Amino acid sequence: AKRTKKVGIVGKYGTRYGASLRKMVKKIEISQHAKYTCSFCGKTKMKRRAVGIWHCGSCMKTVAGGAWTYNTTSAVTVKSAIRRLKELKDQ
Amino acid sequence: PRKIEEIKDFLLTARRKDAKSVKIKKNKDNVKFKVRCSRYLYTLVITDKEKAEKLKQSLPPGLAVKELK
Amino acid sequence: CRKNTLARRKGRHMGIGKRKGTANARMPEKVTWMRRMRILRRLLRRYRESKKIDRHMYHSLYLKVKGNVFKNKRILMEHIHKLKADKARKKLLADQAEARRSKTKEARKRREERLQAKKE
Amino acid sequence: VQRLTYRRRLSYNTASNKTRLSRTPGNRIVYLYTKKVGKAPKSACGVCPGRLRGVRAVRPKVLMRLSKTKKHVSRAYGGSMCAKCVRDRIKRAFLIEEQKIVVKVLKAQAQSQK
Amino acid sequence: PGRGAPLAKVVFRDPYRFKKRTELFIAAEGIHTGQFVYCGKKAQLNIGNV
RNA sequence: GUAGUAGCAAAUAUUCAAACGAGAACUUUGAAGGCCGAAGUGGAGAAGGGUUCCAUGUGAACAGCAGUUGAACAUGGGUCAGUCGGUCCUGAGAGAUGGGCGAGCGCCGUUCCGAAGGGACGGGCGAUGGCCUCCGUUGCCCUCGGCCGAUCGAAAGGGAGUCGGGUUCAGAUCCCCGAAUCCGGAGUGGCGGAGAUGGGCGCCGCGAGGCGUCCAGUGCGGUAACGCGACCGAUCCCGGAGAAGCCGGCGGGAGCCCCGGGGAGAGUUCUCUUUUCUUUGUGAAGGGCAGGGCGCCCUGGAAUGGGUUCGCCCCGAGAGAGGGGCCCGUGCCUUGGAAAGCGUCGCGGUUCCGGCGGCGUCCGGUGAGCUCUCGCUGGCCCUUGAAAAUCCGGGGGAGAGGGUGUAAAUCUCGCGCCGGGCCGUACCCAUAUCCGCAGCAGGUCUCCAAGGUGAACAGCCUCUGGCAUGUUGGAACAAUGUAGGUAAGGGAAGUCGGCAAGCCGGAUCCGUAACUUCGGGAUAAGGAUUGGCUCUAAGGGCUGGCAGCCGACUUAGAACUGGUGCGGACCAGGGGAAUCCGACUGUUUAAUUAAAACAAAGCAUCGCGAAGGCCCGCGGCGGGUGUUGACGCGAUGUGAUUUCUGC
RNA sequence: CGAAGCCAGAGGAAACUCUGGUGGAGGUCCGUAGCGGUCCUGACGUGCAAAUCGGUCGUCCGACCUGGGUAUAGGGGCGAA
Ligand SMILES: [Mg+2]
Ligand SMILES: [Mg+2]
Ligand SMILES: [Mg+2]
Ligand SMILES: [Mg+2]
Ligand SMILES: [Mg+2]
Ligand SMILES: [Mg+2]
Ligand SMILES: [Mg+2]
Ligand SMILES: [Mg+2]
Ligand SMILES: [Mg+2]
Ligand SMILES: [Mg+2]
Ligand SMILES: [Mg+2]
Ligand SMILES: [Mg+2]
Ligand SMILES: [Mg+2]
Ligand SMILES: [Mg+2]
Ligand SMILES: [Mg+2]
Ligand SMILES: [Mg+2]
Ligand SMILES: [Mg+2]
Ligand SMILES: [Mg+2]
Ligand SMILES: [Mg+2]
Ligand SMILES: [Mg+2]
Ligand SMILES: [Mg+2]
Ligand SMILES: [Mg+2]
Ligand SMILES: [Mg+2]
Ligand SMILES: [Mg+2]
Ligand SMILES: [Mg+2]
Ligand SMILES: [Mg+2]
Ligand SMILES: [Mg+2]
Ligand SMILES: [Mg+2]
Ligand SMILES: [Mg+2]
Ligand SMILES: [Mg+2]
Ligand SMILES: [Mg+2]
Ligand SMILES: [Mg+2]
Ligand SMILES: [Mg+2]
Ligand SMILES: [Mg+2]
Ligand SMILES: [Mg+2]
Ligand SMILES: [Mg+2]
Ligand SMILES: [Mg+2]
Ligand SMILES: [Mg+2]
Ligand SMILES: [Mg+2]
Ligand SMILES: [Mg+2]
Ligand SMILES: [Mg+2]
Ligand SMILES: [Mg+2]
Ligand SMILES: [Mg+2]
Ligand SMILES: [Mg+2]
Ligand SMILES: [Mg+2]
Ligand SMILES: [Mg+2]
Ligand SMILES: [Mg+2]
Ligand SMILES: [Mg+2]
Ligand SMILES: [Mg+2]
Ligand SMILES: [Mg+2]
Ligand SMILES: [Mg+2]
Ligand SMILES: [Mg+2]
Ligand SMILES: [Mg+2]
Ligand SMILES: [Mg+2]
Ligand SMILES: [Mg+2]
Ligand SMILES: [Mg+2]
Ligand SMILES: [Mg+2]
Ligand SMILES: [Zn+2]
Repeated sequence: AKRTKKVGIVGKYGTRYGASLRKMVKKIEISQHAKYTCSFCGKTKMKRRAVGIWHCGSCMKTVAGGAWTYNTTSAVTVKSAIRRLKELKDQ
Repeated sequence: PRKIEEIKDFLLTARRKDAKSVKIKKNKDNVKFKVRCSRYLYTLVITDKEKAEKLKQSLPPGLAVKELK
Repeated sequence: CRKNTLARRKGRHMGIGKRKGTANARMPEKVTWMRRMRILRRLLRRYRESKKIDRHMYHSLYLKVKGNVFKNKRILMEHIHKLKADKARKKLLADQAEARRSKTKEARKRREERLQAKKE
Repeated sequence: VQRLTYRRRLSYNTASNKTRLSRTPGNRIVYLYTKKVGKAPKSACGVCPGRLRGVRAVRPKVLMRLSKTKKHVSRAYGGSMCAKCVRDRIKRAFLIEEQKIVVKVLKAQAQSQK
Repeated sequence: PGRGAPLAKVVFRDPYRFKKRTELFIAAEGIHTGQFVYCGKKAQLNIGNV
């Protein structure tokens, strides 16, 4: 049921720590706790270890990704550039 | 300790040297023979008094016999 | 002690004026949810372990035990006797139509077989 | 009810002093010292956490006593690989070595007609 | 610990002695366990290849 | 002088009789009345104390009264090991040579500016001695040997392996008896059993057979998971174990509790009570089987998707199902094991006597019960939660061995033999063995923990186990006091201030605003019930060809009853309306203050790309930050949030 | 007290909402052991004591509490000041 109608996951800190702080942690407590869809084992057991490490349950293949999310805006863009500077006519 | 399952196996164990004592303990339904040889206590549990006495007469004479209490 | 405790299991000494903790502390909610849902979730097996209720109604009724629908074993036992009648009513009315499907499939086959025999 | 007392002089609840208790033949409840768990050897590559099968599982200093069947498995890569990685190191060492030969005779043909 | 970055641990082969060497790179983004990091002068330009 | 004065007042307590004794409010025994009440006034230790332990003897000291007593004095006793521990190992660190510095004792420094391995097996030659067959000892020679630097550092970390019973005035896993094991060592190499004797041919023999020839033998079984009593192998290489946080749930096992029955002894019997209490066992080690765990294998492929947890999760990267394998077994039975132990009944023996004897040491049930252990499984972390001595396995193949009716290189298999040095070991471990000047209501690190009430290890009262009111007793019942309790009527009028007291409390059913960062407030406020007994209603478990036996303690309902009494003692939130300060949790002025003071997350500002920022330094380009690199270090102001940041 | 996930019923065309459950996150809340020491401006004040005792209190899964080991020493150490 819609128990807490605005805060969602940040019903654990409760009364305190300021309004706009909890608004700005809610977006990023969700992101590190979700079960991301693994690109290798096909399953959704992507779970992070300690910060910057991501880990899938089946096939047990450990990938360094973002610090809170799995990817980064930097991560896709540098992957975009590095293939593009690779296929630039022999390196 | 260890347990024996053939009377031949225990009789050969009685022939084994580095052994000094055999304890015949008359329990009610069965009777056990116990060699105190070395590092072990070899027990053979047998059901008959007649098998007991003819095992007693098969006992090696250098090995001491003591019937318990 | 035993004399006075024999009175308690009768239901004496256990009103409102001798309880001093919460009823959630005396026999907790989760422990009552464990027991009742181990009562139920093994009866639903022993039905499908024989021919009683099919594989498909089980997992439909399994999750419906996992939700708050059935209060105890009794109304679950009444509810399955409700269900296996309605499977019987669907299958009783279906098979007479399906046999009546069969008589007209085969009569149009027998109009096929006899007329074409006269066509040669 | 017979409240029971340590047999050694380690009165602190330490890691090594981690016990069970048994019942003597004098009807006295004694406090008997438990050897710790011998956790089994797990396998190489670390693809799976989970111990290797068929190995009697004791302390490393115990292992001088056991026989050389209660420490490994009859297979090649006996007590070290998890028996799924053995039958993957077979398939991987075969299928790559075929590709050595194919590329060597493909590039022999690159040195042939070119 | 004491670093917020993750920390890679790359295996090799010593070209002079029959021995495998275990060295510790810094885990750049996107690498996963089981990658063939190829390092040297004429390394082909991908992620992780120094 | 003060003066026979203050004083011997913290934590409920003594009583009667009897013995020894010059001599008894205290010593001893016995009975009653008691309290500590399992977070103990109990059972044992680490630290420290060092003879305090035990026994006997005296009563001048000392024990704040006394003493016939002692932790006093005097005399004499007691502290036993391969498996209990120190030793060994590394952790934070502490520390010599090389080197640097220094007037200098020396400091810096720990791999730094270094010829920092003295070992190896094998080849070789040379010598040597035994039984010069062959071995055994060195000389030097070809080959490897990151020597990643010595060495110290834990009586709580790492660390192979001991149990059960008895014994003393005093010790015990240490002595005795009985039963186990680990680690080393074994020339002429102790004894089996494996590697071990298979096949082809011929010659003859009815065969049994033998003879010769030649070849092969570094083991076997299962499709697999892996299995067995053994299973050639160096330098070197790979890995595992040692080797990991914290908190939840839950399941398995054990201890203790609890229910019924037997049996043994005792408790009451005024009346009842098939009653009430005590007691009712199997060690290490070896083997068998329960039970649990698996992300182990095979068959085979499911959508109408199913399988399952309290919660998930699970799967075409192969589910349910059918059938195996491994690992754990602290559970039960078995060898030990009933000959001991224990209960109770007898009988000797002046005695020593681990006397002798008869009997019993059983049947079950139940669980969110508590503790402990093993395991599953998940949550949290800008928190990812130790090294090493040692030990094992695997991959490789340097060589090594036997030549046949010859048995060798071998061996983690089953036994046999020998040893295991050195130090520590009594006691108190505390309202009387420590420290606080002392037998000081303080201080000091843990393990074990029953019955009743009850949510509970709260508090209250009992058992086992302890004690004797805490450095005194007798008489009386003034003032003052310190604690403690009530008070007609009024209810802050008292005082600087409701200070202190006193209300309210536990529970179920009711009912809940202003205000808000939508989380709250909030157990708001305000209410109603509560006992006793006599019942009903509902919640289950194991077998079946829709029944029958047996099980846990809760939840609602109703009657009747008491003098409207019922959380009947203990146990236990007064409440609102608001103003100022601080976001909160945290911390601080040990001994005059806990605050608004400090910190705090948030917001900013600044330095610095390393021949550098900030710092230490008596010294060297010695050091810390730095096992670092602008999402970082170093330096400050401000102090949650929201809205604002003028000149 | 009941954060996320989660089931089940109900309404909707979508977006999803509404209701009963399950779940057990926190520098949570009432509290014990432990650790602190607000108040009575109480006892005590040639005391039990060169800072105690009794009531009443604060926090009590957390920046916790504590034993042993090691480091830093006098214009020096250390400090949530
Ligand atoms: Mg709940
Ligand atoms: Mg006087
Ligand atoms: Mg006076
Ligand atoms: Mg007398
Ligand atoms: Mg006298
Ligand atoms: Mg009391
Ligand atoms: Mg005590
Ligand atoms: Mg004494
Ligand atoms: Mg005397
Ligand atoms: Mg005196
Ligand atoms: Mg003396
Ligand atoms: Mg001994
Ligand atoms: Mg020098
Ligand atoms: Mg130095
Ligand atoms: Mg050392
Ligand atoms: Mg230790
Ligand atoms: Mg040991
Ligand atoms: Mg003793
Ligand atoms: Mg003994
Ligand atoms: Mg040996
Ligand atoms: Mg259990
Ligand atoms: Mg055993
Ligand atoms: Mg039970
Ligand atoms: Mg002692
Ligand atoms: Mg004291
Ligand atoms: Mg004290
Ligand atoms: Mg305890
Ligand atoms: Mg208790
Ligand atoms: Mg109760
Ligand atoms: Mg007395
Ligand atoms: Mg007295
Ligand atoms: Mg005293
Ligand atoms: Mg006193
Ligand atoms: Mg009055
Ligand atoms: Mg009045
Ligand atoms: Mg009034
Ligand atoms: Mg007024
Ligand atoms: Mg005034
Ligand atoms: Mg007050
Ligand atoms: Mg009153
Ligand atoms: Mg309020
Ligand atoms: Mg104002
Ligand atoms: Mg504050
Ligand atoms: Mg103060
Ligand atoms: Mg601000
Ligand atoms: Mg510098
Ligand atoms: Mg603006
Ligand atoms: Mg709080
Ligand atoms: Mg509150
Ligand atoms: Mg609190
Ligand atoms: Mg309170
Ligand atoms: Mg105080
Ligand atoms: Mg005062
Ligand atoms: Mg005074
Ligand atoms: Mg307190
Ligand atoms: Mg000075
Ligand atoms: Mg501080
Ligand atoms: Zn994956």
